[PDB]
Amino acid sequence: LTFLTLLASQAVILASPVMIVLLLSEVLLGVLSRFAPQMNAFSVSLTIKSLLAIFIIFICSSTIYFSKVQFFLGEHKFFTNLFVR
Amino acid sequence: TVVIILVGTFTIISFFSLSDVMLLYRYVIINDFEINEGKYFFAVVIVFFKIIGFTIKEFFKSILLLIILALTTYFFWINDRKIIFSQVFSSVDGLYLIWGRLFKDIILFFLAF
Amino acid sequence: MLSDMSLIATLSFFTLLPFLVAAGTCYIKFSIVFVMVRNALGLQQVPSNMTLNGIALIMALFVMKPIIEAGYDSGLMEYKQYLKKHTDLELARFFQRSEENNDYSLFSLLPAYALSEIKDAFKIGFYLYLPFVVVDLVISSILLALGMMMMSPITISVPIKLVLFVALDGWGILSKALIEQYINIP
Amino acid sequence: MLSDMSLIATLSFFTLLPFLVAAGTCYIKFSIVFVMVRNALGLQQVPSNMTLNGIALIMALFVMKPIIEAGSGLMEYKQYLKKHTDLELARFFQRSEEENDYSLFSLLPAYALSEIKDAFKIGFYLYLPFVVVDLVISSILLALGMMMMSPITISVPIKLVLFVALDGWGILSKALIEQYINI
Amino acid sequence: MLSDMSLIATLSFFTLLPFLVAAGTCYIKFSIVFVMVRNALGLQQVPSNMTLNGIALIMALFVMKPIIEAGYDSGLMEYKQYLKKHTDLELARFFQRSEEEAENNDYSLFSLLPAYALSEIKDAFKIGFYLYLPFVVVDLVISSILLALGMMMMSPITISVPIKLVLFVALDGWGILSKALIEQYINI
Amino acid sequence: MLSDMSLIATLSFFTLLPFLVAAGTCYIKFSIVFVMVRNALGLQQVPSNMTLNGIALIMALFVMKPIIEAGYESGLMEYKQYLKKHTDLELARFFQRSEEENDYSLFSLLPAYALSEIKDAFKIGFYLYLPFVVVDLVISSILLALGMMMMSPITISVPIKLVLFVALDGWGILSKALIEQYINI
Amino acid sequence: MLSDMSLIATLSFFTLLPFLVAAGTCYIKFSIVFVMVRNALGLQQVPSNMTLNGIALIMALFVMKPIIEAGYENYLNSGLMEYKQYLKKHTDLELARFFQRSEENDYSLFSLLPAYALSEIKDAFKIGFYLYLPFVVVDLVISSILLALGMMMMSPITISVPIKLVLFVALDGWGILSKALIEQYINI
Amino acid sequence: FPTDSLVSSPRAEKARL
Amino acid sequence: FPTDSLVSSPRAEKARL
Amino acid sequence: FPTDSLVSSPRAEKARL
Amino acid sequence: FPTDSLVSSPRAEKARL
Amino acid sequence: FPTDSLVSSPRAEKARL
Amino acid sequence: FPTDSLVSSPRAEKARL
Amino acid sequence: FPTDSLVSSPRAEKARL
Amino acid sequence: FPTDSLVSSPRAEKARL
Amino acid sequence: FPTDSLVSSPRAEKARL
Amino acid sequence: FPTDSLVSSPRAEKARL
Amino acid sequence: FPTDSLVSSPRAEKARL
Amino acid sequence: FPTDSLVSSPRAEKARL
Amino acid sequence: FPTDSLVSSPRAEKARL
Amino acid sequence: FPTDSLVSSPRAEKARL
Amino acid sequence: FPTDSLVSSPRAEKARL
Amino acid sequence: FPTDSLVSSPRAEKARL
Amino acid sequence: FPTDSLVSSPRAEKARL
Amino acid sequence: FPTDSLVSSPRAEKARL
Amino acid sequence: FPTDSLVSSPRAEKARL
Amino acid sequence: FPTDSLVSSPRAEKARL
Amino acid sequence: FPTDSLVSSPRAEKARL
Amino acid sequence: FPTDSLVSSPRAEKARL
Amino acid sequence: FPTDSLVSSPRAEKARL
Amino acid sequence: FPTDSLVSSPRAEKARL
Amino acid sequence: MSDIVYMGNKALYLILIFSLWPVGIATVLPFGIKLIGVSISLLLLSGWYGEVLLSFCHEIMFLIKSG
Amino acid sequence: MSDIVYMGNKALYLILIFSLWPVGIPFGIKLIGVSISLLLLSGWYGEVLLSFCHEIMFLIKSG
Amino acid sequence: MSDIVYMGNKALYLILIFSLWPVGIATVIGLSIGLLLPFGIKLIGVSISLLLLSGWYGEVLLSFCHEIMFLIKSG
Amino acid sequence: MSDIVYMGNKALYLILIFSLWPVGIATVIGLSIGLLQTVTQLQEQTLPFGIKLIGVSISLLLLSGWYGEVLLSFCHEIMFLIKSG
Repeated sequence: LTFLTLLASQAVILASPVMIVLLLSEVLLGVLSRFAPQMNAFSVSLTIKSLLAIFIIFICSSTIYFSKVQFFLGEHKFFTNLFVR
Repeated sequence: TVVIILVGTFTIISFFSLSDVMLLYRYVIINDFEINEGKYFFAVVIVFFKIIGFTIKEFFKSILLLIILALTTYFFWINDRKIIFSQVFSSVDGLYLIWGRLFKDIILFFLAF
Repeated sequence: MLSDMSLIATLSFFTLLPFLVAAGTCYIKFSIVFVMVRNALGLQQVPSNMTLNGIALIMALFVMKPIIEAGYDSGLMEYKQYLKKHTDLELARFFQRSEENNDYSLFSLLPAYALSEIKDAFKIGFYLYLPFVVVDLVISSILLALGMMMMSPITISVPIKLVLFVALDGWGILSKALIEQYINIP
Repeated sequence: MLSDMSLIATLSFFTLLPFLVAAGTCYIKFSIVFVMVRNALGLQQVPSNMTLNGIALIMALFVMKPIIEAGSGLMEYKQYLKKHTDLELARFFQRSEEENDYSLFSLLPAYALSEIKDAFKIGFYLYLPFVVVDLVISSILLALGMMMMSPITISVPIKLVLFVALDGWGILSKALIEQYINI
Repeated sequence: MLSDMSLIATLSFFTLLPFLVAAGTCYIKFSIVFVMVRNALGLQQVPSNMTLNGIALIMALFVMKPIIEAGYDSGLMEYKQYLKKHTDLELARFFQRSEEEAENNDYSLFSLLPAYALSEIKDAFKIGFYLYLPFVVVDLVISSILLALGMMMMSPITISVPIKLVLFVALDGWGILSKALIEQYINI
Repeated sequence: MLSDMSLIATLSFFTLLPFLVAAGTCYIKFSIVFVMVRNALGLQQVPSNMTLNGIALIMALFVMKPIIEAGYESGLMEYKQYLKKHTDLELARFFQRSEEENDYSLFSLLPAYALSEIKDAFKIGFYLYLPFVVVDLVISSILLALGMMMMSPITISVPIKLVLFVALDGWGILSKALIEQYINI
Repeated sequence: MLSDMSLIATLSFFTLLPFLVAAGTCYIKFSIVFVMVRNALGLQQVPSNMTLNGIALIMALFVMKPIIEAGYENYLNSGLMEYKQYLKKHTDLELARFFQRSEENDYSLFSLLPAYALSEIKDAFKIGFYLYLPFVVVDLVISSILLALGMMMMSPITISVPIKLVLFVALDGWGILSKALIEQYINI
Repeated sequence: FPTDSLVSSPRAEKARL
Repeated sequence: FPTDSLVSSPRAEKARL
Repeated sequence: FPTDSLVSSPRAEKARL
Repeated sequence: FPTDSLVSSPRAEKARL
Repeated sequence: FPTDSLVSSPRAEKARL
Repeated sequence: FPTDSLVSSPRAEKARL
Repeated sequence: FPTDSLVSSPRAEKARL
Repeated sequence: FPTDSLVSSPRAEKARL
Repeated sequence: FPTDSLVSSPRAEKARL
Repeated sequence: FPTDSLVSSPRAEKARL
Repeated sequence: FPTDSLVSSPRAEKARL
Repeated sequence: FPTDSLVSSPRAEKARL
Repeated sequence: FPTDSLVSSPRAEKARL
Repeated sequence: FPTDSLVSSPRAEKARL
Repeated sequence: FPTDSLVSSPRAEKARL
Repeated sequence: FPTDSLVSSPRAEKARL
Repeated sequence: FPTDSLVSSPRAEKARL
Repeated sequence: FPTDSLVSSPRAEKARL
Repeated sequence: FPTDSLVSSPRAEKARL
Repeated sequence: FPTDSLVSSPRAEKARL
Repeated sequence: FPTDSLVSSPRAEKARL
Repeated sequence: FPTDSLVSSPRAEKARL
Repeated sequence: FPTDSLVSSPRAEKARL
Repeated sequence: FPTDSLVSSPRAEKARL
Repeated sequence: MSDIVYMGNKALYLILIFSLWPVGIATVLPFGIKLIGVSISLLLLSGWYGEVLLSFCHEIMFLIKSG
Repeated sequence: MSDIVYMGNKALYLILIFSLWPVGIPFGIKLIGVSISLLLLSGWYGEVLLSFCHEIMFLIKSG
Repeated sequence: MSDIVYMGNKALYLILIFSLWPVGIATVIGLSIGLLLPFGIKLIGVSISLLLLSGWYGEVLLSFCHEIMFLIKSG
Repeated sequence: MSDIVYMGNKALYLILIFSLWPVGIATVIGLSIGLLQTVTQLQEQTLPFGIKLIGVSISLLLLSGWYGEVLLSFCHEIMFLIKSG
């Protein structure tokens, strides 16, 4: 019964850098809109979010390979620990 | 000289813990029961929401504000990269603490630069 | 083995297995509750829909495992007893009267069970949506109080809800609560 | 037992049985009503079409019980059609086909169109409270100033609790079957 | 009964019956119009596509009944006359030129059927365009009302469906549409 | 009557006839172009793909009449000439080199013709997509500039695309152009 | 020639020929690559699967010509050894080692054919992923531009297809891809 | 068991009755 | 039971009657 | 086992009774 | 029963009738 | 296992009982 | 293993017990 | 290994124990 | 292996131990 | 290699050891 | 190959080592 | 090929080496 | 009965008559 | 039954008539 | 039945006529 | 059926004519 | 049937003509 | 039939002509 | 059919010519 | 016929020529 | 034909040439 | 054929050449 | 064919060369 | 083909070479 | 081939080398 | 089509009544006072809104049962 | 052609006139005004749309 | 294949010019009314502009379609 | 080193390069128009969208040849890798 929460936890762990970067970017843009009253911030937010997200994904292409081996070990022991052995 | 109105974020920084605690309290009790009054739960939701809630001369100044924001963003990204790329290895439960620490660190990093 | 007619009955029953499971056993409640929670998180595809459907199917198979084991026949009456246990009987009586406390028929009991399960699943979904509605309202109120009103809290609220839900392990406790409501975990 | 031609007729009818049920019985009404309710509740696919179609099929089987028991039964089916179809469209189709005793070929499309129209009408009737509550939520959100806040993500719980308080599917199915029953 | 070769011919014709209907028997117009109405009303799967195909097939059979009755060379001639009635002759002549190698003959069967099919598709798109106008008008009006109210994130299609449905019920919809199509494709 | 082994060969050829047509005649271009047009219009399955395939088959029969009649009265050489004049010879030469080491074997001509025809059909499809993409982008821009952040343009572009295709006459002129390119030579 | 046992063996082998070809030749790689490319273009059913399967079968026949010739020379009028050598050349060592019984040159095509099939599937999927890159690049660029313009209610599927088709036509696509596959499978 | 409690349940009402 | 008036549970109303 | 708070599991109510 | 606008269930009206 | 804690943790409740 | 913390996965509470 | 750090990975907890 | 950046890879923890 | 590296990588740590 | 820079692809790192 | 400062450019790296 | 409650109910009207 | 009240059910109109 | 009222059902118009 | 009101359903126009 | 109305139903136009 | 009005039905145009 | 019309249907143009 | 206008329909151009 | 107006159809270009 | 325009039709460019 | 044009068609570049 | 152009087409670069 | 322009195509890099 | 007209007008009137009270209270701490006033108004009138909506739903269910 | 242009212009004119009055006649006051306008003009809106659809049906029947 | 890039440039310019008039008049109306319910006036303006330029849009689009058909006549 | 990962990083790099200029022009235009609106108090969102459309269209029109050249080079590299996979 822990498969779903394991999946969600792993997803949130892996995507944490992009999530936090984009959240902070939109918070900063909100501050700018607070100091710039009559301005449309949604389109600018979308543009900067797209650019920052793709840049972060590119510079983050060095933390993906070993996760496969970690998943090897974890899934092996997990499927081992499912039956009444 | 009215730039420094950022104390509001520091004041509302406690909303982090307030929201976490209250929302997960209500979710946990609902999942423990799945049978309730149907209106006591609604009143509890309202109460918790309430407690949680509690010429072109100016263009030069605007561009000054924009360059200040860009400069502080670049400086913060330079000084706080390893923390994020190590939070990639963080356990799920402790992720929120790192999130809050980074948010507070950047909001203190702003300080009108 | 299945000489002449039991073979036909078995093949027909196996061919009707998908629709029987979809309109019959506990799969409906689990699927609806899972999809409701996924929508309540504010993101349509945070878990893959196939994953949620498969988890619901596995839980339904576990629920029906004692029924099949007790069937060894007596399995039909066991299934009837389970349906009577987990549905409203007034609707079943109404359907049976439409057909024409003695007994109940499967035809007059299956739609009543399906409607009762749908009602219960919607009740659970309504009970679960409220905390996330509260978080969205809190984010919007904070943004309005700070002054910035052109921002969209839609993109802000989703990471907060996701991180809270995964930090406090909502899915595991939810699945345990549902399957405990239905049967007893070993 | 059917040696020569009754066998062929039975096999042909059973081959055309699902299409005849879908386009010549009450199944269309219930299916359309259920899908309309699901769309109105702001849900994409939560009540999967298999479940709703199965419920509608069971209800249609209950409705067609006297027709099945009659079988001579063709006249009873024709009487049922004339009872629940629109006679003007049947008369127009009869006039088109030729140049009392409405033809079965004329009755089928008239019945299908009448059922579709009635299903749309009852769906529009069902949409109204949900539209009202959605608009009220949107208006109060606009009044509070949350202009960019999505009303869809916040009105779904209210729609669901309203439908639960109404008992929703049970009373809806009772109403539909009572309309199509009692002779 | 039937001779050896006539049996082969009739069996082949009955085998190619679905594709002969697909190539065009006024069923194309009905099917396309019904599916376009379903798309316009904002519905994706509700009207049970097989039901629309069934009623379209029944209407096509009703239209084709004079052809079938006058058939049984008479049937082929009557079918060609019907096609010439309901096609664009210029494309038929172009296909005759493409098949053989400007003339004036009765027509060619293989050179007339694709022309009839394309003309039917064009007419079906025309009627679909005529049908979409009130629905798109209603959608735009509701969108304008919602925007002028002040809401920016309210999808108009969420609320346009009941108004479109009630308008189509008031118009009586499907019956009148079927009457219009059958009056187009019937004489007198 | 017919010979014994010649009967076997004829039956085998007729058995493989549908696949040979599907991978060895102009049916490919017509089918691909019509499916591309259907997808471009935004419709899901309205044009009743059976109808489009039947129209493509009839047009293919019209195109193949000269070669079929030439072989009806040794049309293999004529078929080879048709393939040679409607393919890229570089791919055929490469497949010839794929053997041991101006004949242009029939087995070496079929893949080359198929790939060349598919490429040409894709080019035609791209040429077809442009006005519809322009219409979609124009209506989306108008809706967005009006001030609406909702009401996806795909719910309004269908009537405009349909009326544009009606005014252009669409299918008839497209089929005339294709068949004029292919057989009118 | 085939008195009473070679006849039975030959008929059985020719009856199992469809599955033997579909799971023991180069047809799998070509079919998978073509299907994956067709799906990567954004289309669903624009090129019929019959065409792609026929092209794949012809290419497989081209690749299998020497071994087919040897088998026809030997059996019908040594080929098994050549087929085993071909499988050994085009298999993965690890899969064959696993399919070996236990206790730490792999033979017995009974235990080698599944390894060959899995290796073919793996290589074909790798090729498909390689070919997916420029198309996903076009898709992401279009999505980013559309989001930058401010429009978000329309998916980039509408605009991605013509650009992907242009890229594939400019690359010449099918011809060079088939040449690359044949060069990979023919070195000598 | 109180009556002005913050959260109740059918257990609470049944026990109080 | 008091006149809670928030929303009366069916058990509450039955006991009140 | 204070049941007046939000966190009142069924174990808490059973023990309080 | 209050006989006023606090909550109007079917049971309330049936009893007040 | 103090009573004035955050999460119930059913094992903690059993320990406190 | 201080109690001023978060969810504190079962190992922590079992060790504290 | 420290005690007041915000990160308490399972390996860290086992090492501390 | 500085203690700053309070999240560390498993290699860092293994080297620490 | 530096101590306060810009971002860790497996090769960086392996060279550090 | 300056140390204080951007991504520094693995070829640069191996060259440094 | 003085300094990209934002990208990799493998040809530039090989030319430098 | 509130004959002027500004709301509607079939039961209320049938009771008025 | 009133007359100056806004839109009412057909039952009200028929009873008034 | 008045004539200065708001939008009215066709029953009202038929009764007026 | 006054003509200065825009509520002019076809019944009103037919009656006026 | 006064003229100058923004819209003109076909019945009104025909009656005017 | 005002000449200077906006878009008009074909009936109006053919009546003016 | 004045030339100064905002819009001009094909019938208007053909009648003017 | 006008020569300077906001709209130039094809009929207008052909009439000018 | 004018030349200082907006973009014109190919008819205008072929008439000017 | 003025040059103060964006990409022109092939006829215009060819005429200019 | 100005050399300082913004966008030049391939025909323009070929003519300039 | 000016050197200081913003973006040069492959034809422009090849000609400049 | 300026060393500092908007676009650095592979042809430009090869030419500079 | 009398029932359709009645239902449409009833829905519009229900929208008017539901959105009249909070709008009148609010439109007719820069934000806290307004937020708390709107919240208390809605909470007090939430039961009445629910009862009216449930009555309308029962009416429409009865109507569709009849025909 | 002729009728196509007429129908397009009629649809645009209907859009214009329907957007004219309710907008042309204080966000809460604006909302209540819009609601009152919708309640008062609903019959006219529906009748205009039905007449337009009847014109469409006549054009279909004529063919 | 310079014709392909030429067609792409034609499509881009056509999109830009088609969007130029209504978006431009909407922007002009917005700035004029902001210099001293803007959406209603903006919608009236864009509707009038679409009504006026409908024939021009149609004829230009049909000319482009005919050009594409001519290109694919023997391409 | 892991040719597959190398190709993935190459694809992300090309994505960033291609999406750099139009996204940058769009966000610069949006910010500039927003600041102008704040300064002169106009409160209109159509002008930034229109000017953004013009700028993005012009940039995409100008960069088409270079885009195509880089994409063709990348595709040829992929085909070369396929030749000896």
